[PDB]
Amino acid sequence: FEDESAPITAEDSWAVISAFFREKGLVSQQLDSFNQFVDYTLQDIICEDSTLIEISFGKIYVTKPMVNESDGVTHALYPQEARLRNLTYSSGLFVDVKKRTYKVFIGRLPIMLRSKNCYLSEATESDLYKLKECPFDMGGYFIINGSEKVLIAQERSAGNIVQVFKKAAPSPISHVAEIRSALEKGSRFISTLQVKLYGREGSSARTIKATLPYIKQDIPIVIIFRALGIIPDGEILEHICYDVNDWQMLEMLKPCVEDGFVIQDRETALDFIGRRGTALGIKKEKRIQYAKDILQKEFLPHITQLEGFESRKAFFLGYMINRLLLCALDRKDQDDRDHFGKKRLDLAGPLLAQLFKTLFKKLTKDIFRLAINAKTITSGLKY
Amino acid sequence: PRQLHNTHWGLVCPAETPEGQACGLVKNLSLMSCISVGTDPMPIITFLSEWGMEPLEDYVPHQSPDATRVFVNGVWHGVHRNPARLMETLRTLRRKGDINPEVSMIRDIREKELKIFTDAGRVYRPLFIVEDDESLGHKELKVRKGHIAKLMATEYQDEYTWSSLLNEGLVEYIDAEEEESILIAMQPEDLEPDVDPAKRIRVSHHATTFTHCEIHPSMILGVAASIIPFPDHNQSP
Amino acid sequence: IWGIGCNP
Amino acid sequence: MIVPVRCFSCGKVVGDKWESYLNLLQEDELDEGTALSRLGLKRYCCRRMILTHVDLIEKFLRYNP
Amino acid sequence: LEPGHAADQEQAKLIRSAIEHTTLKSVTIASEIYYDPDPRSTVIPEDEEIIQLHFSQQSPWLLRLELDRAAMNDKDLTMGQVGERIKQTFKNDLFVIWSEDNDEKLIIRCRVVAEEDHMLKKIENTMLENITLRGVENIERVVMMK
Amino acid sequence: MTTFRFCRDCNNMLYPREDKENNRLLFECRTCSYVEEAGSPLVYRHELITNIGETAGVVQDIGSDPTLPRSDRECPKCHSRENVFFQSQQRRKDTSMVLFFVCLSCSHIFTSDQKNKRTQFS
Amino acid sequence: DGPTMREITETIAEAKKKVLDVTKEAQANLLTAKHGMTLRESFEDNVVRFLNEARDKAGRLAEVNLKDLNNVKQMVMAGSKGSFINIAQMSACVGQQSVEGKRIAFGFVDRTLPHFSKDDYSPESKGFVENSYLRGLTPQEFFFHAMGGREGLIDTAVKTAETGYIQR
Ligand SMILES: [Zn+2]
Ligand SMILES: [Zn+2]
Ligand SMILES: [Zn+2]
Repeated sequence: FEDESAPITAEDSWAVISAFFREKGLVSQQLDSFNQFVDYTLQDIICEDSTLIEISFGKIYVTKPMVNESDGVTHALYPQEARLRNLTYSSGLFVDVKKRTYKVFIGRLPIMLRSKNCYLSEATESDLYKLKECPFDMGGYFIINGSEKVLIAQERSAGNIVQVFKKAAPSPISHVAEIRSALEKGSRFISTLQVKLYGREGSSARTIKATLPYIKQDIPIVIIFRALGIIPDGEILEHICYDVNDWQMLEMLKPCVEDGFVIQDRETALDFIGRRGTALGIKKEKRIQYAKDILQKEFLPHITQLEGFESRKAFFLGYMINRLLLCALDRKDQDDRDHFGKKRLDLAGPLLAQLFKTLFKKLTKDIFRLAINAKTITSGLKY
Repeated sequence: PRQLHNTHWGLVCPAETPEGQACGLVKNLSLMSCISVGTDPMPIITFLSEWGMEPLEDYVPHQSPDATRVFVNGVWHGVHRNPARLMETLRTLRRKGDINPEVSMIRDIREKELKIFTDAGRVYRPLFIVEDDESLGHKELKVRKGHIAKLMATEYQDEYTWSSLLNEGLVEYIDAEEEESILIAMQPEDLEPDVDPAKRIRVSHHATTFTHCEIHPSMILGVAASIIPFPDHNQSP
Repeated sequence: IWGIGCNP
Repeated sequence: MIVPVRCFSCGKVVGDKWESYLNLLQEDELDEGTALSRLGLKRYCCRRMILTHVDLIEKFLRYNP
Repeated sequence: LEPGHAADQEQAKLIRSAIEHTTLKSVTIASEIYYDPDPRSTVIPEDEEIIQLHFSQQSPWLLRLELDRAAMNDKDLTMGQVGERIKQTFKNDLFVIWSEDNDEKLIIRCRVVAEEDHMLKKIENTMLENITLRGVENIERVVMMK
Repeated sequence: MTTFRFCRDCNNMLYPREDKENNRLLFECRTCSYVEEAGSPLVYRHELITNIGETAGVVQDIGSDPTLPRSDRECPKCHSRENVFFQSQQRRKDTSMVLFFVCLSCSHIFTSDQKNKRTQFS
Repeated sequence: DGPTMREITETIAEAKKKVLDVTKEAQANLLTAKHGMTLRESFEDNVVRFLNEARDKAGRLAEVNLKDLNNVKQMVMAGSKGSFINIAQMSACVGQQSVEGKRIAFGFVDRTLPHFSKDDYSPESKGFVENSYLRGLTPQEFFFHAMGGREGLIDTAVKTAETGYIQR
């Protein structure tokens, strides 16, 4: 009688769909993104540079929506009234400082309707009708200065993704492998890396040089591998070409080896880089030290910024070179900059995190100069 | 940027864009699109080496070319021989819920690469999972009439929820990137093993490879277009 | 709309 | 908001058949098609008037002031 | 085409190939550099017949191009033409020899006439791109129609 | 097909040198003083028309790739009928549309090119 | 006409044979490249000629049928709004979609949509819309027709601008 293991029919689809919308509604992208901010992202920002040369910030608490009254108690604030009375449906921010010799209010956060923090998230149907808020409101917006504001999803290219591109017949570079590495949390330092293939098909010795940050000259890739500790030709090509039989690829590199001949060891390699990033009066060690820090923090940061991970970057740099060549050898087509799988849509959550970071970094600067300007925040966000 | 890319299928409405300057630059998410909120990769990266992922520090290529390399959020964490069983597990874990549904895992078999994505901002949609774990016939959608009854059972009572479906490996979330590695059935009916001349003509089900099945094709549409009657008999513009 | 050598 | 008083197209008075029509469904468990013909709505212009109406006043009444 | 030859689909073909630009790159299968020391006998078996057949300074390095017969006779090209063109390209700065039009393989051999292996890779390049075998500069595709 | 060697001691690339006195090919190192004779006289090869890359992607788990098309031709070896096929993986404009099949039973690679001009497909 | 619809359906079914054979041909490496063209260039060329001939002949079959009572035809005979191409897309085959003068490209790796298999150059895969507007489009036919649709909207925006500046 209706075998529960009977195949499903096309009509049975809408049941699965209704279930979907019954659980997410229509603007979950808004709600979810914002909730993720309040619940997790918000805190994680209070811990980045949460220490000053001591004073360290601890836990964050987000009040329910309230109003700053001139000549009056702090009142609870419901959206309906925030609209009418040109207010900003926001909730207070409270941190937990630890003053050590060597709560606290800190700004207002505008809140997205129907988000966990909003008053309508837990409201029943009649609770809404009493509150003069249509039960049909889906609410993925904010109420700022009385007007309802929406944060349009900003679409951008994803980060930490290798991409090779051919190049205009005129330029001396025939192909470029690019990555725009950035850190997920803390500070999003986006230092682009570019592995360029000089010379067009039929030019003499098509050389490959990388572009490191803060260094005023493209550096032959062999010099970089050696700067990273991988010294012998054989070992370097082994990180690039993973097939001992691919004589064609190996052949494309011959001019690279030759291009980095002069440099035969890690120190000379580092100095080579250090010099293209230092003035002429700087002493060897300082130069070499400059190149170490660069390769450690400015070079491929999405991988690591710590110390003993030189082998991890050499293989990744080799990977990029591999993919660059695989394209110059007409074995793969240059990457499609329009493939949606490599895009990302920024919403209230992520968007609100850039401002908040930056702003919190200003509130964190002032403290380095209870001596806290809460308005720095409530204004920036509201602005 | 303003042209309608293939990879927009199911993720962004193909019809609702504004005329003029903003044409193709201002888009609208399709009814069932969602956006990843972000998850920590630590657990996964941990499980990965517990399951045989050779650390990059000990990887010698000329000594194991067939190796598959694994990336997590863009980072090449390591290499792994026989990745097949790791992928089986990874999918099972995600279909349980031990790995967040939101997490995208893709295995490019010919390219010898396994890539995982945990970051926010990836647009994805839900599809019916189709596996042959069913003996009785062949390859079928894991959702059966018994499931739909429970769904509607909870409806009528206004507890089987959308989340239940996710938790019981019946439906999966899928982003454009992962969408690359699968084969999707348009109608659950073309999973089957003198024709009305009035109907529109359709193509065959020469697919014994189906890995998923669309919940419903009319879901590629966004909100605005979802209000047009018979949009499939109308001229595109 | 129509085909190649025509409109899209 | 409320049952229009008359059928836009012809004038038939229809603002007096909404409660009936509503009962003809719940308490008599009839179908809208049969329900409408039994209310005398024979031509489709008058039919659409009721079959399509949306009683939004019922939602407005739920507001306190 | 000229007045009295507008129907000769064959004169149309000749003019097409006389106008259409053609470099060695468009007719070459592959290029190789061998260490072939004895200018007389060869390390390459197939080319023994070609060297003997050429008796009725030079470096030990050998540049050897393998041309494709299809693209060849297609663009109406002769081993003697291609070869004589290359030779009259590198003055006396290059020894050139080539198999004949009857031989089963179209092959060109060149020796510089010490940093040799290098000059050669450059010469190898100049040949594939800068030498015009037949045709006019800039005219690439050339299609006939009626 | 210039398969090259590296130094025995320092693992660096070797370069072609000529033994003028005996007229033979040697490969020296430019770091140390290592030096060896040559395998073949072929020092360099440039293929204007190439085949390498066509077959790229023939992995052990290639049959479990759901996106790949399947046919039931007969492999010239085990005559099995479980095939998976793809077009030339090279990404040139001047490529053909020939198909390459992979026996899922013995992993043998065969073609539909009725002008089969090669034996290994590598 | 009931019969005309059968004639139209077969007319296309015939084009999918002509295209299917040019494929087996080309897959065997028997197609001969037309001087100054790639195999793949001339391959496409033929499939597009085939499909268009179909679309066209499918459209005339529909045109011929319509009686003089037919109002659409009555408008056409007088001059006011409407052409062959319009009647053809409504009644017979809608046609082949296309972006930048080619058939729908492999946006996904080696395929137009995730519903097809890799290396599928058939007409259904690459954008030919067999159905008419009357019959309705299939989801794949629908998306492809939207891809083509967007191309027009885009340069209607462009064409618009570029001409208001030229005229000045
Ligand atoms: Zn009426
Ligand atoms: Zn050495
Ligand atoms: Zn076999």
